Amino acid sequence: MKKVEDGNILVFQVSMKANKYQIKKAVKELYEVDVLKVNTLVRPNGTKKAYVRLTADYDALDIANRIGYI
Amino acid sequence: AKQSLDVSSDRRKARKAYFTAPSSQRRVLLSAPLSKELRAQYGIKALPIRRDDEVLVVRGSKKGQEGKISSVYRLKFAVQVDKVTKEKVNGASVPINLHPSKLVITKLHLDKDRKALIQRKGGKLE
Amino acid sequence: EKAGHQTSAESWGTGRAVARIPRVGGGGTGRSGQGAFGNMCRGGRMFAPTKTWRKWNVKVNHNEKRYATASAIAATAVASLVLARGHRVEKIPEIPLVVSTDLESIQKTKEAVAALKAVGAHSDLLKVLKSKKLRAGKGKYRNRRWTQRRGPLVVYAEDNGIVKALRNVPGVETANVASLNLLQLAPGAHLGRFVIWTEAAFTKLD
Amino acid sequence: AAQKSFRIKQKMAKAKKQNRPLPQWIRLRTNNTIRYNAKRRNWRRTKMNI
Amino acid sequence: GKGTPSFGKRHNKSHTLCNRCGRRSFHVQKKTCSSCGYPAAKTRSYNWGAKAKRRHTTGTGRMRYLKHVSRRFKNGFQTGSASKASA
Amino acid sequence: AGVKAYELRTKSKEQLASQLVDLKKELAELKVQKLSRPSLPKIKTVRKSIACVLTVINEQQREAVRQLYKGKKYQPKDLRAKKTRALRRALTKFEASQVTEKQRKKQIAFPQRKYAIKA
RNA sequence: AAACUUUCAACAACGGAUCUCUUGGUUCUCGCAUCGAUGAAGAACGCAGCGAAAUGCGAUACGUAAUGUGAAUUGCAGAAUUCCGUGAAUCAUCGAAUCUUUGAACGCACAUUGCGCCCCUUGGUAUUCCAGGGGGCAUGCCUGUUUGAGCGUCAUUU
RNA sequence: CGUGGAGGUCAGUGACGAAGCCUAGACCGUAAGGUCGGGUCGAACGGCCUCUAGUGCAGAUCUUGGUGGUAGUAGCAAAUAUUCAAAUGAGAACUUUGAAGACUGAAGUGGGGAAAGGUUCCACGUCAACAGCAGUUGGACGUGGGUUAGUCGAUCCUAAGAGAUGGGGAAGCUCCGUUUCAAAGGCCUGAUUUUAUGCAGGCCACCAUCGAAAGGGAAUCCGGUUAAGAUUCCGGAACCUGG
RNA sequence: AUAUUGGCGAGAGACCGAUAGCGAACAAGUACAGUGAUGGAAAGAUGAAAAGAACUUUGAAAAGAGAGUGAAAAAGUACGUGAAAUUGUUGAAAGGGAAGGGCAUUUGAUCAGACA
Ligand SMILES: [Mg+2]
Ligand SMILES: [Mg+2]
Ligand SMILES: [Mg+2]
Ligand SMILES: [Mg+2]
Ligand SMILES: [Mg+2]
Ligand SMILES: [Mg+2]
Ligand SMILES: [Mg+2]
Ligand SMILES: [Mg+2]
Ligand SMILES: [Mg+2]
Ligand SMILES: [Mg+2]
Ligand SMILES: [Mg+2]
Ligand SMILES: [Mg+2]
Ligand SMILES: [Mg+2]
Ligand SMILES: [Mg+2]
Ligand SMILES: [Mg+2]
Ligand SMILES: [Mg+2]
Ligand SMILES: [Mg+2]
Ligand SMILES: [Mg+2]
Ligand SMILES: [Mg+2]
Ligand SMILES: [Mg+2]
Ligand SMILES: [Mg+2]
Ligand SMILES: [Mg+2]
Ligand SMILES: [Mg+2]
Ligand SMILES: [Mg+2]
Ligand SMILES: [Mg+2]
Ligand SMILES: [Mg+2]
Ligand SMILES: [Mg+2]
Ligand SMILES: [Mg+2]
Ligand SMILES: [Mg+2]
Ligand SMILES: [Mg+2]
Ligand SMILES: [Mg+2]
Ligand SMILES: [Mg+2]
Ligand SMILES: [Mg+2]
Ligand SMILES: [Mg+2]
Ligand SMILES: [Mg+2]
Ligand SMILES: [Mg+2]
Ligand SMILES: [Mg+2]
Ligand SMILES: [Mg+2]
Ligand SMILES: [Mg+2]
Ligand SMILES: [Mg+2]
Ligand SMILES: [Mg+2]
Ligand SMILES: [Mg+2]
Ligand SMILES: [Mg+2]
Ligand SMILES: [Mg+2]
Ligand SMILES: [Mg+2]
Ligand SMILES: [Mg+2]
Ligand SMILES: [Mg+2]
Ligand SMILES: [Mg+2]
Ligand SMILES: [Mg+2]
Ligand SMILES: [Mg+2]
Ligand SMILES: [Mg+2]
Ligand SMILES: [Mg+2]
Ligand SMILES: [Mg+2]
Ligand SMILES: [Mg+2]
Ligand SMILES: [Mg+2]
Ligand SMILES: [Mg+2]
Ligand SMILES: [Mg+2]
Ligand SMILES: [Mg+2]
Ligand SMILES: [Mg+2]
Ligand SMILES: [Mg+2]
Ligand SMILES: [Mg+2]
Ligand SMILES: [Mg+2]
Ligand SMILES: [Mg+2]
Ligand SMILES: [Mg+2]
Ligand SMILES: [Mg+2]
Ligand SMILES: [Mg+2]
Ligand SMILES: [Mg+2]
Ligand SMILES: [Mg+2]
Ligand SMILES: [Mg+2]
Ligand SMILES: [Mg+2]
Ligand SMILES: [Mg+2]
Ligand SMILES: [Mg+2]
Ligand SMILES: [Mg+2]
Ligand SMILES: [Mg+2]
Ligand SMILES: [Mg+2]
Ligand SMILES: [Mg+2]
Ligand SMILES: [Mg+2]
Ligand SMILES: [Mg+2]
Ligand SMILES: [Mg+2]
Ligand SMILES: [Mg+2]
Ligand SMILES: [Mg+2]
Ligand SMILES: [Mg+2]
Ligand SMILES: [Mg+2]
Ligand SMILES: [Mg+2]
Ligand SMILES: [Mg+2]
Ligand SMILES: [Mg+2]
Ligand SMILES: [Mg+2]
Ligand SMILES: [Mg+2]
Ligand SMILES: [Mg+2]
Ligand SMILES: [Mg+2]
Ligand SMILES: [Mg+2]
Ligand SMILES: [Mg+2]
Ligand SMILES: [Mg+2]
Ligand SMILES: [Mg+2]
Ligand SMILES: [Mg+2]
Ligand SMILES: [Mg+2]
Ligand SMILES: [Mg+2]
Ligand SMILES: [Mg+2]
Ligand SMILES: [Zn+2]
Repeated sequence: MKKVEDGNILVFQVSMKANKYQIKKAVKELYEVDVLKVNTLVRPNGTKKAYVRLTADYDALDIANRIGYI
Repeated sequence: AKQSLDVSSDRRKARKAYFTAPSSQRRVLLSAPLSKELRAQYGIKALPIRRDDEVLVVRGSKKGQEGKISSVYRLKFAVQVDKVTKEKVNGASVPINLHPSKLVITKLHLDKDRKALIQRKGGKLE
Repeated sequence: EKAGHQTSAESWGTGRAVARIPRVGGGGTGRSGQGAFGNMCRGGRMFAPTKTWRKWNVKVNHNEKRYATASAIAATAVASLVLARGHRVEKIPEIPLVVSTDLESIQKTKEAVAALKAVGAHSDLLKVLKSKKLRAGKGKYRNRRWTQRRGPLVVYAEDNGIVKALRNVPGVETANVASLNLLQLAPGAHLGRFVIWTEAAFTKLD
Repeated sequence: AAQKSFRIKQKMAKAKKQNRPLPQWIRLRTNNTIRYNAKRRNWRRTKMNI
Repeated sequence: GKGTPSFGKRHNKSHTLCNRCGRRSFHVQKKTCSSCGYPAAKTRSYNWGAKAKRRHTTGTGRMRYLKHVSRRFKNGFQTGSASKASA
Repeated sequence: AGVKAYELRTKSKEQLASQLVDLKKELAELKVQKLSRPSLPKIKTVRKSIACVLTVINEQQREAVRQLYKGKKYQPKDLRAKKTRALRRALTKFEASQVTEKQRKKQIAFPQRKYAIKA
């Protein structure tokens, strides 16, 4: 949540099978949003985290409580 | 005496098939006899108990009580009646589990299918 | 044939302050170190394991078999034997008790019981029935749950319904004269079965 | 160990997930028979052998 | 020093996990599995090891396809579909 | 709720794709909700609904191909009968019943006769 | 005389014998003939509203479709439209599918989620570079197709 | 004499209490044993004729399980060392904070890593077990959070060596050989303006592949930032490779 | 026509009865050991029904004491029966370097029978 409020970053659990390209395209298509760059890590429970930074035209906080969470 | 080569008198095997019987198999094992009046009414002795049926307890401590089967609790080989319960010490209430072989069916819940059953057994229906 | 022997266990030899049965090897489980194989060991193979090629059946000279069943038949006359054997024949008309060939034609249990009763078996029939008990064994769970006495043995020349009208009445047995079995004529090797003969069967005897 | 392969890490993940007490609702199921989790591992009582 | 001071130097694996059998008996330098024989096309087994066999024979796993062969045999390897009926 | 197949098979190919996309959007939302919530069973039914729709899309595509291959030598292996590997080698009835010209004559002239004893 | 020790008994401990159980085992007998490149047996990792296992399943994941049944499932919650019904069910049956990563295991490797090539397609100003989607490329052998090699060898050119 | 099972019989005993167990109470037997009463108990069991055997224990440094005396005993003594007060808490020699006395003494009891482990890291809760006193503390228990890279490693390369392939042995699982006694393969552009890629030159004959997280090797730094990440995030400013 | 300690489906036993029977009646080829080949356990039973002890009281808590449920808590998720070794309390007795035993009687305690 903090990364969202402070870093214009959406955080998703994402498919193990997907790469930075596929994550970027996906977020774009699913959210009408523009991604600056995508960092990823594999969690210690066998799942992938994507730190997705949107470009400065977008407001991830806004865009996260449009998808519906908090 | 059995006579066929495909029925087993074996006790082990019989207990095994009882206790591990699948749901569909327990519906039939959980039959209740009809009441004297229902038996003349439909010309038929017993039927697999079924939920919204109406029923008289005729053995055990609840002998004489009656109500509607609220669920057929097949997992437990038991039936519950909304009207026959235990009031606990904490005032909370809890169903009592009854066996269909100890009930009598006093009013049937009817479907196309239920009527079709009674007819398949060569019964008659009001 | 493999029980007691599914280990690689070895003796530990002497000099280890410990009895020399083989012991399961390895470590880390509680089993390892323990007496193996021998018949005094938990989990060992038993002494002299039973084998299927034990003798089960027994040859008896055919002629001696016959002597025996002949003797047994002879004793089904002779009231006191029949009495001694259990069997409530203290008021049957006479012995051998012979009954009309019409019996072999009864199809219906209830008629069949009626007839046996009329000819005098009421009290033996009642004795079976009065005598069902749970068997005292472990037999009780090896398909041998109940116990009961032996009723009359009804013998006929032609099965025209009777063996089927009688098969459900407790303790009553039926035999064709042509056969005739020692296990039935002298249950438990006690001479004296109560036998009800149909005429057709009584004269085929010779 | 400490710069790992995906295979070992994948195994470690499955290991972390299996590491927890009985989910207590299970205790209440009809004919339930499981008291507690008898396959609980601990990093300083038993080793994984990879 | 052949006992415990020398047990302290044990920090290197002779075997890792075997792709084929999962077991951690894949000998690294030998590149072959001490249990199932990988990458031999065949599977290690020995008639002097009945226990081991029983530990690994068919039926000790899911039988994902073989499970169903006997039903399929039973109904004469049917094809098509079941039709319909009533009540 | 949950979609029924027998209603799915009355839909056009492109309706079904579109309902697939609809369900997926919905599943996506449910999953957002699920983590703001103590429990969320309805998600089960939307994901069995996707299962169903995919099944029905696959069904149709398959019998489409099945039919435009019905009645020719060579059809794709995963529409060929399964049977069993052995059964599937295994002489055809025709091959098995092949009989030599010399056999055939002998069978014709001297077949097993029906006969009976008495007189 | 106590305490202490020893013996007996009663009640209480410790321990789990004994008795009675038995959805297991063991042996006998009868009937039957069906694994796999159409990817088997086995492995790994996953999948439920709330599961660590066992059981089941495969990103369609304790299940999808079909069929029979005829109202449950049940630890709690739940849906609620599913109850004179194309219709409940952790039901039975099962003929249609889905079937991750693997494994004889097949593009090459594999202590690597490592590294190519080909075709169709989409996106980036692109036959050439990058990225997405689909579809492919192991070995021996057999019949056949095509393209070829050899003064092994026939004939035919002028 | 006694035990598990079997055929027969006593229409045997029993929820109004079967079996079992206890009992310096009774009685029968030379004895093996048998019978009773009382207490405990809860679902079955026995007499007699006969059948049958996995049929009778004190021992076997017997087997498995349980249990004693030993005994509140040996002991809990290496690594210089502890102290005052407050706070918290049911509870404080042992937790936290303050104070003081010391130690390791940069060949560290400091600050990081390789192998190995695998969550032990961090936070909140928290003491039944565990940390051979304790416990409010913990690497314990419960519930959660946490590991971000074009530039750091892997990935590429080759080392000792491993190992497919044409082949040659071997009944065979397989053994030999690695450029070997093989018809071993792909690049650069031109030729296309039916068209997408057939042929036209000329080369090059190098004939697998695996094998180093210390060897070889394209390229990133400073400042800030977290409960826990950082040459990986943020700020700034660079550089390499491909197009 | 013959074979068959494997597979699928069945019917059975003068068989074993939880230290027995297969190693496994159970989340058993599990847990656990070993670098590896391999080795490999223990572990069934409240009650018809959880009716699994509301409530009061003492306690930091665990629990105790009441109450309550139940045919029974002399069945309380340590759970049917609940032996022995071994232990606590109570009661009775003996004991100057063991104890226990035989024949006999005193003393104490205890008890059957038989009288009519
Ligand atoms: Mg902002
Ligand atoms: Mg990364
Ligand atoms: Mg029938
Ligand atoms: Mg019926
Ligand atoms: Mg019941
Ligand atoms: Mg042997
Ligand atoms: Mg010793
Ligand atoms: Mg044994
Ligand atoms: Mg007994
Ligand atoms: Mg009896
Ligand atoms: Mg004859
Ligand atoms: Mg250690
Ligand atoms: Mg260890
Ligand atoms: Mg040595
Ligand atoms: Mg060692
Ligand atoms: Mg080595
Ligand atoms: Mg080798
Ligand atoms: Mg291979
Ligand atoms: Mg459904
Ligand atoms: Mg084919
Ligand atoms: Mg005095
Ligand atoms: Mg007592
Ligand atoms: Mg017993
Ligand atoms: Mg019972
Ligand atoms: Mg059996
Ligand atoms: Mg048979
Ligand atoms: Mg195998
Ligand atoms: Mg389940
Ligand atoms: Mg559910
Ligand atoms: Mg229908
Ligand atoms: Mg089912
Ligand atoms: Mg799929
Ligand atoms: Mg390969
Ligand atoms: Mg790959
Ligand atoms: Mg592809
Ligand atoms: Mg050819
Ligand atoms: Mg040619
Ligand atoms: Mg005797
Ligand atoms: Mg006996
Ligand atoms: Mg026996
Ligand atoms: Mg008694
Ligand atoms: Mg005594
Ligand atoms: Mg007496
Ligand atoms: Mg008494
Ligand atoms: Mg009982
Ligand atoms: Mg005898
Ligand atoms: Mg013996
Ligand atoms: Mg002795
Ligand atoms: Mg002894
Ligand atoms: Mg001794
Ligand atoms: Mg002796
Ligand atoms: Mg002993
Ligand atoms: Mg001991
Ligand atoms: Mg002490
Ligand atoms: Mg001391
Ligand atoms: Mg010392
Ligand atoms: Mg101190
Ligand atoms: Mg100093
Ligand atoms: Mg120095
Ligand atoms: Mg230190
Ligand atoms: Mg560090
Ligand atoms: Mg570690
Ligand atoms: Mg910590
Ligand atoms: Mg404590
Ligand atoms: Mg510890
Ligand atoms: Mg301690
Ligand atoms: Mg303590
Ligand atoms: Mg924790
Ligand atoms: Mg955690
Ligand atoms: Mg570098
Ligand atoms: Mg790379
Ligand atoms: Mg080689
Ligand atoms: Mg390499
Ligand atoms: Mg390197
Ligand atoms: Mg280097
Ligand atoms: Mg910094
Ligand atoms: Mg952070
Ligand atoms: Mg750090
Ligand atoms: Mg930067
Ligand atoms: Mg910049
Ligand atoms: Mg450039
Ligand atoms: Mg067999
Ligand atoms: Mg039979
Ligand atoms: Mg056992
Ligand atoms: Mg025995
Ligand atoms: Mg065992
Ligand atoms: Mg059982
Ligand atoms: Mg254990
Ligand atoms: Mg019990
Ligand atoms: Mg028990
Ligand atoms: Mg119970
Ligand atoms: Mg109390
Ligand atoms: Mg009682
Ligand atoms: Mg009790
Ligand atoms: Mg309780
Ligand atoms: Mg008890
Ligand atoms: Mg004495
Ligand atoms: Mg004396
Ligand atoms: Zn292997």
